[PDB]
Amino acid sequence: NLCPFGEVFNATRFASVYAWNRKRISNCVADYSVLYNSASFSTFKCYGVSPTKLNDLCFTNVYADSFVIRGDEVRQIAPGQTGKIADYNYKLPDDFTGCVIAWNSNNLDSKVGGNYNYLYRLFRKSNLKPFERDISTEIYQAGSTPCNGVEGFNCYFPLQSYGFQPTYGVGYQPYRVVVLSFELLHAPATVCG
Amino acid sequence: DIQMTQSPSSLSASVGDRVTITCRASQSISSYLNWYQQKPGKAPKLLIYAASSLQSGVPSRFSGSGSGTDFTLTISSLQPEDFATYYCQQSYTTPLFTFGPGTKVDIKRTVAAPSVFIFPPSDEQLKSGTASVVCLLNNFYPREAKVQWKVDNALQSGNSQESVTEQDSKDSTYSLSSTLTLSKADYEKHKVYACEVTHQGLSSPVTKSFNRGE
Amino acid sequence: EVQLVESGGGLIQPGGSLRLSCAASGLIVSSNYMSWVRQAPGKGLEWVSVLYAGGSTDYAGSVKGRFTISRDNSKNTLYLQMNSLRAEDTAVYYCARDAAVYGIDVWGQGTTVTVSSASTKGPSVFPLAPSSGTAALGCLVKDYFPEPVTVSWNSGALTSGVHTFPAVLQSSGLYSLSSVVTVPSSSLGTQTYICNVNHKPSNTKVDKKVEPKS
Repeated sequence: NLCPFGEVFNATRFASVYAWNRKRISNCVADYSVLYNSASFSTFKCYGVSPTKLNDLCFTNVYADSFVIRGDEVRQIAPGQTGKIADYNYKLPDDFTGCVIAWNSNNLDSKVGGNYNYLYRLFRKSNLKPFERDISTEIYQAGSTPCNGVEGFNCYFPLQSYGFQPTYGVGYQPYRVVVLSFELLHAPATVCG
Repeated sequence: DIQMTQSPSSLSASVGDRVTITCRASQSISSYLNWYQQKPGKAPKLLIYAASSLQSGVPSRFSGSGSGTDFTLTISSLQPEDFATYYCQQSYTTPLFTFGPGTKVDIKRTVAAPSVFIFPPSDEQLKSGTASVVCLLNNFYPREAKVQWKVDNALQSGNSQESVTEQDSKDSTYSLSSTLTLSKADYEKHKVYACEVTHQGLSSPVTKSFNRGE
Repeated sequence: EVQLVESGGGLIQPGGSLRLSCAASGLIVSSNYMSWVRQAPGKGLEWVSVLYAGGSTDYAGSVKGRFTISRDNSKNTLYLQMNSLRAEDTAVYYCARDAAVYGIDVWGQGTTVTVSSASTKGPSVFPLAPSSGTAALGCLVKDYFPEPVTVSWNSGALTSGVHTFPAVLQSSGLYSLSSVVTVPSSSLGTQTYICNVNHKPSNTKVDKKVEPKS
C-alpha cells in the first residue's frame, strides 16, 4: 500500500477553515514528486524541507490538514502570519516543517446564488495556538454582560459565511488548501519514500 | 482591493420626499455593506448593517437593499433631520474597510442665479506687497457654480481659492467667494481684472470686472 | 451608555509626536476589532490602524511605520502613538468599534490633530469696499494662524445678509477668510459699516470701517 493522498487532495467535499479536517498518514509509502510534478497547484511552499528531497526522507507520521479559504487569505497559511484566518481559524507554528499546497477551487466550491456552506470564525477573544481547532458556536461576548445565546448588541454569532459564486475578482474566489506536516519522533518511522 | 462608488454626488429633496441613494462596489461583495449618516462636525452614525438590517434606534423610514455589486438606501418620507451626507462602507475585507465617497442631500428650492460682485484689492494690502482680488457669488441655488478669473483676458489657473457657505438657514441658498492672489508687481502690469461666473440660473455667463486704478 | 471618549489632539510641529486616547465604556476593547479612522478637512472617512481582539495590528500604507496602536486592559483604553507627523496627518481622528458584518456601530467623538510649521499670527483685516438696489461690502481677514477667527458687523447690530465664509489654507500655511454683507445702496453714504474681527489664539481684536473708495 501507498499513501492515500488522492482521498485528501481529490476528495469531494472540503471542510470549512474553522473546522479544518485532519488526516493521519501511517504505514505507507508516499511519492511526493508526483504532487509537485502535477503543475496543477497555485501555491506549493515547503518549510524546513525541500520538496525534491522529500521522497528520500522518512517520518514517523505525516498529517494532512485540508480546508477552503479565500484567495487573498492563502498569504496567512504561513509561519508568522497574522489576520483573521491565521489568528482565529488555522495557525502554523513559527518552526513549521512541511508544505502548504493551495489551488483554485472556483470551479467546484462556488455556485450561483451563493455557496454558503463554507464558514470562518470572525470573532475570537484571543489568538489560536498552533494546530488548535476551535469549533464552539457560542454567541461571542464583545461586552461585559453575557449573551445567553441571543444575538444582539455586543452579542455576535462567531462564524460568518464566504458566499462563493463562480463569478468573482481574483483573491475573493475559493481556494482549497492542504497543509502537510512532517513529524519525526523517537518512534518507528512509518512513512517513507 | 475594493473601491466603492456613490450614484449622485449630491441630490436635492423636499421634506416628505422618497429618496434613493445608490452605492456600487468594484467587485461582488455579497451583502457585506453598511450605510452611514454624517452631519457637519459630528461623528458618523450607523444606519443599515448587512445591506438591509435596520440598526437599533434608527427610524424605520430608513431601509437598505442589494447584494453583489449594487446597493440602495431609501428614506421613505424625508424628515427635516435627514438633510446630511450619507456614506456606504463595505465589510467584506474586515477589518480593513473602505468607505464610499459620500452623497450629500440638501434642501430643494427653486433655482436662483447668483449676484456677482468683484472687489479690487485695497490699497492697504497693496502696501504690504500682495494683491487679493475677490469674487462673491451671493444667494444662489443649486450649489453647482463655476468661477473663472481672466486677467487682461488671459484665463487664470493655479492662483485662486474658493470657499462656499453651508446652505442658508432661511434662504436655502449658497454663497461662494473666490480669491485671486497676485503679487503687487504682477498685479500692476495688467489692466482688466474680470470674474466670469456660469450657473444654471443664468441665461449665459455673467462677467463683473474692473480696470486697475479707475 | 456605551461611549468612546477621545482625547489628546492638538497642534504639533511636523516631525513631532502625539498620543491619542480612547476610553471605552459599555464594550470591552480587549474583545473587539478596535479601529482608528480619520477624516481630513472636506474629505471623507479614511481607515488608519486596527487592533484585533487577539492582539494583531494592521496599519494604513501611509502611516505604516510611524504610528502604533495599542491598549491598556486595566483602563479599558485604546491608544494611538503618532510619531513623525506630517502636514497631511491633519484630520479629525475617530476611534470606533468595528463589528464587521454588524457594522461600525460605536464611534468616538472626534479629536482634531493639526500638524503645521506655521507661527501663530493675528490677521490683517482689509476692506472689501462697495462699488457704484443692493450693494455688497465686506472684510478680507488674511494670513492668521491657527484657527479659528470670528467676525461680526456693527457689534452684532447687523446680521441680515451677512455671509462669513469658511477659511481656506493658503500655500503659505496661513488661513484666510472673508465676510461679506448686502445692504441697501442708499445707505452707503449714511450708514457706518464696521467689521469686528476676533482671533483669540493671538489675542488680536480688530475693528475695520468699510467705506466707499475715493
